[PDB]
Amino acid sequence: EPKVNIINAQDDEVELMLSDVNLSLANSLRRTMLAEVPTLAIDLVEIKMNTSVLADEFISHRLGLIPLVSEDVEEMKYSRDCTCEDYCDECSVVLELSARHEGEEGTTDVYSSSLIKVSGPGNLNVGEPVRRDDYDQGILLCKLRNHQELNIRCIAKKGIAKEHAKWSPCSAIAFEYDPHNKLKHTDFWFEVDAKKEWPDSKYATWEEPPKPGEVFDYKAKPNRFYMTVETTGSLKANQVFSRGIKTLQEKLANVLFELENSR
Amino acid sequence: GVKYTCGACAHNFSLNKSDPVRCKECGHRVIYKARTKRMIQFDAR
Amino acid sequence: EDSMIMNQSSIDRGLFRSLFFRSYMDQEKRFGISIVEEFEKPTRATTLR
Amino acid sequence: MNAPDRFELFILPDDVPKLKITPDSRVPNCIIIKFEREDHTLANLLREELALYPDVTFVAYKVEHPLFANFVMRLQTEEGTRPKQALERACASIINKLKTLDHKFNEEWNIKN
Amino acid sequence: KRDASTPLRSTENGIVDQVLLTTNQEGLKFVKVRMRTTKVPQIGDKFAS
Amino acid sequence: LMDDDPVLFNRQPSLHKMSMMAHRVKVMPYSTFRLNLSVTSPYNADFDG
Amino acid sequence: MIIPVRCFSCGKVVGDKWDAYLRLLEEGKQEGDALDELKLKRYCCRRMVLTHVDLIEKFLRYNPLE
Amino acid sequence: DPTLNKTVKIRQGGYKGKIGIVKEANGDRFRVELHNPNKTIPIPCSFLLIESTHGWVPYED
RNA sequence: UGGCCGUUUUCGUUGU
Ligand SMILES: [Mg+2]
Ligand SMILES: [Zn+2]
Ligand SMILES: [Zn+2]
Ligand SMILES: [Zn+2]
Repeated sequence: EPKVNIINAQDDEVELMLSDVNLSLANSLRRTMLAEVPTLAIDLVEIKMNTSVLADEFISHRLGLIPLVSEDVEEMKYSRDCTCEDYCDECSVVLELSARHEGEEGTTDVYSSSLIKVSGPGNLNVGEPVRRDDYDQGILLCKLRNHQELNIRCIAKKGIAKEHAKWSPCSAIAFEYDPHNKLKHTDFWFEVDAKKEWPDSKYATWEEPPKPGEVFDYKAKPNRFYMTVETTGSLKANQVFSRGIKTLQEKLANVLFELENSR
Repeated sequence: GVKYTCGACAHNFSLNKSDPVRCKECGHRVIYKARTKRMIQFDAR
Repeated sequence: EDSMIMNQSSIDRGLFRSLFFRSYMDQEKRFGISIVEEFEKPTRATTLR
Repeated sequence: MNAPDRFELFILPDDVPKLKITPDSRVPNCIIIKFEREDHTLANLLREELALYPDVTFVAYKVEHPLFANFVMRLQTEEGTRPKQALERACASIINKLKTLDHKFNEEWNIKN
Repeated sequence: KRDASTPLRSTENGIVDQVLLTTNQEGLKFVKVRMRTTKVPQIGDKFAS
Repeated sequence: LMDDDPVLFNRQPSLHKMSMMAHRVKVMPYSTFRLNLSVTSPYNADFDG
Repeated sequence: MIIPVRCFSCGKVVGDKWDAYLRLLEEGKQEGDALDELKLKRYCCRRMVLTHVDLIEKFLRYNPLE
Repeated sequence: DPTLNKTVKIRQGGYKGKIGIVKEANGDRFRVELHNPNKTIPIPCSFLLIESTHGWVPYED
């Protein structure tokens, strides 16, 4: 029964139309993929030494937000569950940065690109930092001046966007339905009239305005959701969608297993 | 055993709690200790 | 009653997180020409209280 | 200084089973479910469908306090079906609906590019 | 000998950042410890427009 | 302290005897007290700090 | 201080775009334009790059103790 | 007990691989204080990593 | 091998 109609696809942003599914389901999918998509991001920042004007905590934080290519994270076990003593390369991807400036003039600009992967459960395409392009320098982590050296020994792990907002693969989920308010679920504030004040949505042409003589439908329901996804780049939007669906599926499957096992 | 660093010339040295508190190399009277060696951690959160 | 709800993720993204510096103070004290106080790691046998 | 562990919002302690059922003796064929480590994301989805079923008399839940990660679901199917079966039936229904949606999206993305 | 330490305020935590060690006006040792930490907004803060 | 135990409670100034009451205990995280939004009037209190 | 990593509101990484914004401003393009060419539509992001203040250059202008 | 005031890590548990210091060692449940957070957590003696002359040594030091 | 000690008085600034 469920349908799908992608309107504009891309690496990051997906602008589709989902219809013929319970609004509860669309909302829960949005929520789960905003919150319950396992990913990879910096977890333990071990600073061998620092000489910058930025507090060590400040850098550890800035690293916490750096998006990590996590296309194979699904293979990586949870560091909580992995049986290895301390961390292992099958439950942890080690990245190290060691940048420096020399000379009495100018200012260096350490970027995300300078990050480097030391190990990782290869060849799983995990650990690499994301970039818009190849020459796109990217995220700015700091600025260095004469004699100032920065050295760090980062660590990442597999956590979920619940435990922090760095594990969020989703950036901004658009979401709406009934662009003409057929179901009337919203009452429109106004000073003179509803129609001559409120500008129309961008999906205005996608559903025909109600006819002037049209009367209310008390059995009507929400049917067509237009949800435009976007990502930081840590995972492809299609991967986001499929992984969210898979996670929700396995979660319900776990619940059903619990139900049956209880007896 | 207890290194230091000048605030004017930024050259490292040490003292044994008996030398007067002065920079050995430039004579400046403001110094700082240097970072320990045990390992520093952050959760990046 | 003038209370606010904050987007947890907005906090986690570096919203209104600030720094806090505290400076301690101390100095060696003199009770006379031959009596002073020395910064040092005190052993328990040599010191009391 | 007394904040809960952010890893505890989803991880479960060993001694507590993921789900806990409590029959509702004050009316017939009614049960109350004591969930663990769950919120609106799961509850709303389960409730919508279990309401859509024909042989369900009353179904509801509530989030006690957003500072705690568990909720309670009230379910009362007609005498025709025991509630456990209705809940697992809805579980299967959403499972298959999601599978269908995934397959359609996969095909659509393949063709689109 | 008697202890004359300068314990950290029991209600504070963080990391020592920058130790200073110079003479006072009168030529005794005269120290300063700038401990630091970052304050995460949480339940019970204050804000204003 | 365990849940449901009795403990006093107060605000300053304690103008009228409806500024002191005996409540019941509920253990919770975070480091603030919380009151049902109704009982603010007898304490003449608000959460602006 | 420094351009942040992720927009607090949404989460759309912006920090990497700061330099490009300065560059575009250089040739005199009006700010709204520059924010456009970066593809920043939701003003939840426009607020930052429009109204962030760079201090790290100021903080570095002091000679480090090293 | 000669096993106090030493740097210690966690090998298993919800804080796998966090540097911690032994603040209190009453018995059979070591109270260790971490660095990344501003808190101290109890933990069984066998779920920790103890620094030694070389490498990280489990509970045999 | 338990047992175990951290100023006052001013003034200020603020808070509800
Ligand atoms: Mg007030
Ligand atoms: Zn491992
Ligand atoms: Zn010098
Ligand atoms: Zn934004």
